[PDB]
Amino acid sequence: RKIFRRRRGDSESEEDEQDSEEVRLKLEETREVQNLRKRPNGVSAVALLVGEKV
Amino acid sequence: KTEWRVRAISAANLHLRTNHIYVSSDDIKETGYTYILPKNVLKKFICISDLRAQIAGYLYGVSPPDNPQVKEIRCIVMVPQWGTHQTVHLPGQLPQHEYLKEMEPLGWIHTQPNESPQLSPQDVTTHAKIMADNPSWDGEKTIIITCSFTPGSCTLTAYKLTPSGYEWGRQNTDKGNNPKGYLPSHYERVQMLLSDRFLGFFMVPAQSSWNYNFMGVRHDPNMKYELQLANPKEFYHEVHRPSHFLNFALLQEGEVYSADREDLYA
Amino acid sequence: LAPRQVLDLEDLVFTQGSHFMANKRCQLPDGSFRRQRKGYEEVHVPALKPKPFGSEEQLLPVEKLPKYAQAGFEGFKTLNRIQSKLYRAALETDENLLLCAPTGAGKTNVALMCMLREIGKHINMDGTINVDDFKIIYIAPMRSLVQEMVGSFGKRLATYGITVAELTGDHQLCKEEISATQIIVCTPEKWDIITRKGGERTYTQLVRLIILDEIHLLHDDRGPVLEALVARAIRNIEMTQEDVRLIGLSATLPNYEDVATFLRVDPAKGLFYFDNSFRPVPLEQTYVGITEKKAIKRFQIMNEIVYEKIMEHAGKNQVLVFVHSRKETGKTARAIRDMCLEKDTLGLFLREGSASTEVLRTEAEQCKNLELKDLLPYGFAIHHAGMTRVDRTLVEDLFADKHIQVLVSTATLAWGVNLPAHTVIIKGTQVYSPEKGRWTELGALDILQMLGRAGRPQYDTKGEGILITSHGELQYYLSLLNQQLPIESQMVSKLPDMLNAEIVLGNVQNAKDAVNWLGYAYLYIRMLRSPTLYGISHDDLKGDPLLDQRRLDLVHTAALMLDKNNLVKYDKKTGNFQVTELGRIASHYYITNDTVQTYNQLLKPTLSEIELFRVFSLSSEFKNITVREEEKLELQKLLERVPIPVKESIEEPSAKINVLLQAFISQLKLEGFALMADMVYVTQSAGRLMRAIFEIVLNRGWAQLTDKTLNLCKMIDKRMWQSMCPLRQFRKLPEEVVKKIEKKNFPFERLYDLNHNEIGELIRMPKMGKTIHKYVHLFPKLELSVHLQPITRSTLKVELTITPDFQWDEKVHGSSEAFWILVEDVDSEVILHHEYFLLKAKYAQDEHLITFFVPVFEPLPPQYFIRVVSDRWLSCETQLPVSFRHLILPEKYPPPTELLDLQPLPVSALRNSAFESLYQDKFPFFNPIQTQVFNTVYNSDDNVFVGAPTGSGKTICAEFAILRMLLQSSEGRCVYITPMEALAEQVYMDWYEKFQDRLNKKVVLLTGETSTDLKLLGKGNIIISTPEKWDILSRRWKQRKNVQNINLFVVDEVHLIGGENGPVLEVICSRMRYISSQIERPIRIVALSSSLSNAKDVAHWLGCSATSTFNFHPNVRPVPLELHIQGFNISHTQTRLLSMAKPVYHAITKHSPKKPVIVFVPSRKQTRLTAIDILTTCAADIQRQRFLHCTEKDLIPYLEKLSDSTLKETLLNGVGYLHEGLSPMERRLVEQLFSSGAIQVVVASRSLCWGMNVAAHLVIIMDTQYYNGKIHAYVDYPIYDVLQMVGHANRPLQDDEGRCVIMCQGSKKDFFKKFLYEPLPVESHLDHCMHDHFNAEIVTKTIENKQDAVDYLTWTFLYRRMTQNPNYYNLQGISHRHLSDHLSELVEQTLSDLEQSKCISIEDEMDVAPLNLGMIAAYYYINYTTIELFSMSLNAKTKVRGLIEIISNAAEYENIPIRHHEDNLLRQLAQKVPHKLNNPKFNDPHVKTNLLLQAHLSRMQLSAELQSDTEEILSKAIRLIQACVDVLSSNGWLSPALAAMELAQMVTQAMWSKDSYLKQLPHFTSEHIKRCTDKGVESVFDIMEMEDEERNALLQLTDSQIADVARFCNRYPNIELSYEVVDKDSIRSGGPVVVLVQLEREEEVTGPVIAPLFPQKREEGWWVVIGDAKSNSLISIKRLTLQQKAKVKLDFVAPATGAHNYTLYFMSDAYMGCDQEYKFSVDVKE
Repeated sequence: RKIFRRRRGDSESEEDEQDSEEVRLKLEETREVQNLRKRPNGVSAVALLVGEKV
Repeated sequence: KTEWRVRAISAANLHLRTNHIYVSSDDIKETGYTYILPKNVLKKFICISDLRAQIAGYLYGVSPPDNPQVKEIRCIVMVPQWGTHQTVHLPGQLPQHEYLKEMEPLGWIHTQPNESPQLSPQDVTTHAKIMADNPSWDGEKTIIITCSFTPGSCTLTAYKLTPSGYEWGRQNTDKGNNPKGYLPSHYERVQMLLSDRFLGFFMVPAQSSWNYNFMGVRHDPNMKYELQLANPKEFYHEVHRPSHFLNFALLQEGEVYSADREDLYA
Repeated sequence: LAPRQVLDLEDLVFTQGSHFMANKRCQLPDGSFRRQRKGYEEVHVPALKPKPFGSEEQLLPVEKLPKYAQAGFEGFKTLNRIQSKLYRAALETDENLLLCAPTGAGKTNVALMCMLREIGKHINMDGTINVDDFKIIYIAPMRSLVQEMVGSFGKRLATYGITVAELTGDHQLCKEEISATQIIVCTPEKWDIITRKGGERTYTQLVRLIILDEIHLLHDDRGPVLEALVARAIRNIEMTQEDVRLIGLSATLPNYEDVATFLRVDPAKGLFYFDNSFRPVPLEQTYVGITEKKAIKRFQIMNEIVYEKIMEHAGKNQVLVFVHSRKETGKTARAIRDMCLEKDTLGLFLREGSASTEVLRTEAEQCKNLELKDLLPYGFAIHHAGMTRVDRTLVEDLFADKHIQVLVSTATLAWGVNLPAHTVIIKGTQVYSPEKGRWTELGALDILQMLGRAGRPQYDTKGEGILITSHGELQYYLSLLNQQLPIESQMVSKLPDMLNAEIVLGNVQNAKDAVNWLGYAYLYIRMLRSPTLYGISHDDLKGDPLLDQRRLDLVHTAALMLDKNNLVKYDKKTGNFQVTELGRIASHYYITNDTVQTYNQLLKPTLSEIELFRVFSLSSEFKNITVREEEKLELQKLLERVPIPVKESIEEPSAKINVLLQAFISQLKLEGFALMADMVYVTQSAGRLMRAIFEIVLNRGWAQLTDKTLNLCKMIDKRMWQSMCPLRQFRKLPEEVVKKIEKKNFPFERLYDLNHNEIGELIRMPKMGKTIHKYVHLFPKLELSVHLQPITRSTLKVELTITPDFQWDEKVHGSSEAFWILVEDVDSEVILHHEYFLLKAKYAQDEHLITFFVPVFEPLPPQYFIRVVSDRWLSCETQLPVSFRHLILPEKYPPPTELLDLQPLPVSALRNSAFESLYQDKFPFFNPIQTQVFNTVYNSDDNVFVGAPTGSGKTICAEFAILRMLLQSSEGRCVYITPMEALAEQVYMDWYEKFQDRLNKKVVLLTGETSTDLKLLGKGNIIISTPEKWDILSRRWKQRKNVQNINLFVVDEVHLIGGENGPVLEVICSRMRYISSQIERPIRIVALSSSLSNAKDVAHWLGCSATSTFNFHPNVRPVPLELHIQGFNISHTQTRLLSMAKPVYHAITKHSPKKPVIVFVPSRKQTRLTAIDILTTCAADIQRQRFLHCTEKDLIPYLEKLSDSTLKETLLNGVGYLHEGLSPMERRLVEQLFSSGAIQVVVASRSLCWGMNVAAHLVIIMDTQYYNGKIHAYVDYPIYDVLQMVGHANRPLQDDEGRCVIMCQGSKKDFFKKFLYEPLPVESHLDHCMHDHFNAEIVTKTIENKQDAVDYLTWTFLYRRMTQNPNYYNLQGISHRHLSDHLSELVEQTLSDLEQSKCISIEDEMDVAPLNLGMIAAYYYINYTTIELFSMSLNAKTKVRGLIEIISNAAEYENIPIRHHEDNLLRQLAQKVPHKLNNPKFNDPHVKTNLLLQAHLSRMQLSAELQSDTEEILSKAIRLIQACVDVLSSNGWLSPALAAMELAQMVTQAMWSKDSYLKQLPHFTSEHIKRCTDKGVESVFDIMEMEDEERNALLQLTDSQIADVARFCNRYPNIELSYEVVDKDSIRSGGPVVVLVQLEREEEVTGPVIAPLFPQKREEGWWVVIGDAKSNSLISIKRLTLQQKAKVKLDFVAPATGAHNYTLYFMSDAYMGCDQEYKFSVDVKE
């Protein structure tokens, strides 16, 4: 009856610095893959040198 | 010699000849092809030349659609070379590059110190040797363009080799001015036109420069080279004559008594 | 405008410069006698007795001055007498000072006291100094003195943390030098040229103190530089009303009060003058004047003169001798040693070894390797520039210890190091002047400095000094050294050049301004005081007391001289001045006008290197250079060895200059003193001269000559030919190694391939190979790659990617490297486009992208060449051919629709009577465009496209369509789409007051929320929306019937498809077309846009017929547009902006003197800066408050509404400004003032152009470029923003035309006219933003396989434009097969990206189905990259600390703006935030948003811009957090889900999780919490249910302040729930378990949640979660909004184990402390 969520964070149980580093690593590698997904706009110079392949 | 300075001064004024270019009109046969040379590449090719020494450049071009008689010249290829006032020495290897596979060889153009009513035997010998070594050069498609330096202007004329001309030139081994067995029946004059309708481009060696007149020992007829899309340098450019710039004793105690004044604006 | 007469300035100039003595007779002190022996006669002036100390006068103890100034005076017991006199004025008063004291009396310490005053104005707190708040400029006459000043001031001011540095170097080196340091020490010439170049512009407001050391230089030929500097500074003080303190240090000379007047120094207070009696050491100066005529005897006499004078002080005094030239030092030493040795051997005591009492040290120090080895044992020594660095300090230290009895030296010893001697002998006084071309007497300043070293301050009672000179010049030195040589002005000679510099700087605009500028020059004061000396008659002086006429005549002559040489365009009628490119280049590089005329005449495109050297040699700076007979053989010998031929005879001076420069570059050895002096002079001038030539040629666009000039500049700088090995530029390589490297016929580019072993072997020496490899890879090198896409048939858009390909070294490359980007035609004869590129050290090995537009022509060139050339490195160029062989130019576009000349349509044309009243009062006739389009729009039912320039009443066409719809059906539904929300609100209020009142039709505007949008669409008749909101609403068009059945779909500004956020508009338009296809009742589409070149494509895409497509040329606008473009050729954007402030005011005066003006600026702070600058510029002019058009009294009531103090001040002067930080009430009030006519100038930021409804007469676009901190570069405005800004110049009623002035860089000038006078082409960028829309269509089952994706793309504008302009979309052909292949490849890559991110699933290779990640991405309208980031980063143990970072990395924050100087603020903020960031990039917007989120949670105070950024971030924070909760719940993790819910509910309340719950109560601080804590209350409930009397006793505040606090507890969530398991006994493993939760709140909702610290209006959201805490698993979750009562059922499968317990969580997202949790168990059977 009217029980509340008493907070006991304990400074996030002394949160590990490495845990934050790992989250940063995972974010960096994903963002690198997403940047790898980007396509270029306009034709490149080498494309105009070679033109159609066949 | 020390006479290269006056020649360099004279060649610095080659842009004045560019204004007046005269194409020779003759009794054309109008049975073979006709060739169109864009004016910009001709202007630059004249500007990079020398009055005393001949320079040469291969001609590459294509026929425009639904008109096979005309032959537009699209590219002039400069290759490592050294020239004499009566002949030009250039390597046996014809220029090869991915950019030139679409186009076809049409011959070669070279400057001439003075006006001549007839094609020089050196030119026909060189053209015949090139045709014999390389089957890619057709007997009738390839031509020779001679850009003579008339007083205050320049007149250029195209020529073609008859089969008898090829036969005589291939076996010719005499480099004299008047070889035996040489008669005007060997060559024929071909109609050509200048145009501003289209523009041409240049191709030059990828390494070092196209001119070996000063560094003659480094030029060997069997040398190999690769091309690139770039405009050629002038005949007396600094790159072409390193023996005038590189060798210099670098002083160390020369500046010990150098006059001292402060560069206030520095 | 008087009748000016031309005065020949050559008549007025004082010839012989600094040696002109206006003194008449030079009577000398009482003790004196002229006695003659042999060929000369001596003059002796006994040392003056020091003036006795006055009453109550005493030296100041160091402890007796201010405490902060005590540091910087250590090692001193007391200040000397002069410093004691001046300390009060220097340290206590901020007054201009002029100190006239004899040299060596310690004026540098007085300057130091003034600097300490300026520092003390910034003592800050805790003994720190505000480093970035001020700058001090110290002007010194000699560079050798500048370096010593830098060293000494660095030593003295070290404890203050203040950096002093010399200003020498390249301008962009000085650009980063000045910003770093606080005290700048430089020569007058260096400071003047930096000011001329505009490099002082950025920090000119930080310069508070300027010190003019040795200001008696005004008498010298360099004096005009000082006059220009001081006059400019004083005139600027008046112009900007800012205060700058000037300190002048001078020697005791007449006309000092005139200098004080010139320096704006009060004679009563700031003028201090001390005679020679105040010299610290009495000086017994002695003069000797030789009467010998023939040179050989006269030079022979001097040897024994010096010897005889030496012998007097032979054994008792250290004598110091000065000689004119560097070589003469050793010659004089050897001559004097031989003279003393040969006769009677005077050297015995002249050295006085005294049995090696002292000689032992020199006998030990003989171990040198110079001619000093010979002299040192005998006691003689030589000190001159050169020698070795160690030798000079050795001889200095050995002389300071009283070892070297006689030291002969050059003039640099006196300027460089403080080395006093008992006696100094000046030998010769005749120096060679290369500028004069002859032998001239040396300067007065040098004489004073050299004779100020006589007598050591404490070891000498009195030190004498002997000056040896020709008898004909004795009186000049008597006058100079006895304070009787007047300081006269030399400004007349250099007047035209300084006037040109002032014109170029923009300080003077016409003859009146030039006269005013001359009013501040020292020449004006001198002419006032002594008119007869400056060629002014006494009656002429009486004619005009203020010399207005004479100043005007001088200015007229200077202007005529400049105009003749094409420096300036000056018309005699109005006296106006117009800056020419030649004038600008001459001002920047400090070259005389004659040289500019010579360059203008001689330079031609076809110039070669020979003629380039000829042109340089024909410069006017060398007009006095002549070839001498003795230096002819050497010149002839040098002629053959120089590389470049010379076509001139050796007898001409030009040939001499040419061969001399070549000999310098070739590093040849010269053996002539005069020849070497000439070489040094010409080569030191050659840098500036060739740089000016390069700038001229580059400006004229001559590529072939530009390359040669730049290479020659580099060769002069580096002193080497370009053919030499590039490794010479690293001076650390051995000469032998480089010589061997270039001995082999070798290309430098081959060295990159080889490793360190092959490089060593290749030079036949392997030991050096590693170092050679390192230096080769240190050489600058860039890689180029271009992606060009055609815009139209005449222009190409080229993006160039520059990637550094070399290891960066700070010592070698410095702070930054500069490159020139050049694009040329086929022949490399004309530069199509060029721009300066600066590469920063911190941004090395980063890809830099440069975008520019180049034009093409009908004879399609075979290729273009793009060259990136280093600014100062030889053989450091990269060339990239750009072939046009396979380029496909876009389709030729058809002409615009012709404006039919029809009679204007009356409003009565509309048959319906009700509609007529809408427009009856506005106008009686529709304007021509509306009349032409009316028949089609109003009467036909087919789709229509209208293209007309903005401001042509296009909205009335949409209104016609709407009225037609009303005719069709009494109840209709029209959707109006506008890309901009602010435009949407503007249109909404207009159409609301038009329709909802007159016609009583429902007009609604859509918000973000979805249910409200559905209700509005259901009830509304005229739908107003943005593309994003309508996209959200209509994505599920199959579900929503109201979306399907809309009668009319009007899209406005549809040309914005080519802009950013255009793909959303394209998608919604294509969706509307596709929807209309399947409804069997066509949806009419009315497209309104600006003039489109390819309007046929847009009409075809939207179904508009050819006859119903009205595309009008931009000249059809009802109000004609007068557009002018100005080009400002400044690469630095800050400098460009600062310099272009006054041109804005001049444009305002010229174009719209009395009509409203709008100025558009890039940034938010620039609005206020430009408003203040305009106010100060109009106040500097006579007319102040010209812009204000009404009395202040009636506008007083408007001020108190405003809350910006600065904006209040500007409004009173008639100038307002608008930016985002202003509240909407303030913006609307300022717009009301502007419209009413009270103020006629507003400075609006760029972003506000869309959301601003004010019409003006003149629109000024300031920069057309803004800073993008994400890419640390500047990007120009989109052309659509420029069009919108230009369209604001439409005032149809009052005006008759619309002016517009566009100011920009010079490069963009060509592009702007081409794309502003002609209809605009638009493309599609949907191929880049394709993933989100494909994901949304897959979720809604619109796309079920790959073929569906292709067919879907068939409906877009991209499909239409791909065939028209293929190369824009990386399409290599126009064939149908090529289009199909490219489309298939695109829909393959996009689907692969979506499948890889788990957004969708591709079964087999054809079908596609949505997954949970894609569903939650489409649900919240979130970029799929963000959802992928969340899925990849979130794990089962992420806590709030990681959640903040993950949220910060969302793609929604990818466009958070990054501004200048925000790095400091971000670092200071990161120091304070609870979670630090490990090595964060401060140009990364995600780091910034992390910092801002943490600051907001910590309630930290931030600047206004950071506050607005925080608002923007918090707008999307809640959606992102809900997405994170959905991700975590899908994965099944419970702890991170609860953490995310807590994160939401604490971002709403702006507090951390560790803070007390009571913090969210309003008007609660820590003290109230402290009082509450000890009482025992910890929750909001414990006081909500607590007694009012006790709560108001423990809480002390006003009743009004507690009423809202009590009301907060009423709104605070007070709810409770009951849960039950449906048939808990009958639960089997694997069966569905139904749990039902019912929650009813007790107190009724009175409104939204109370979150005062949150931007938007949050709504109560809740979460019901079932999970097991032990297993950390989220069994079920359901999110709801509670109104007054609710019911929730949660379903899941029972586990195999019979016994299980779960904890039912109930969390909020707006409030903290109301979260509840209960524990229940389930009984599972078999």
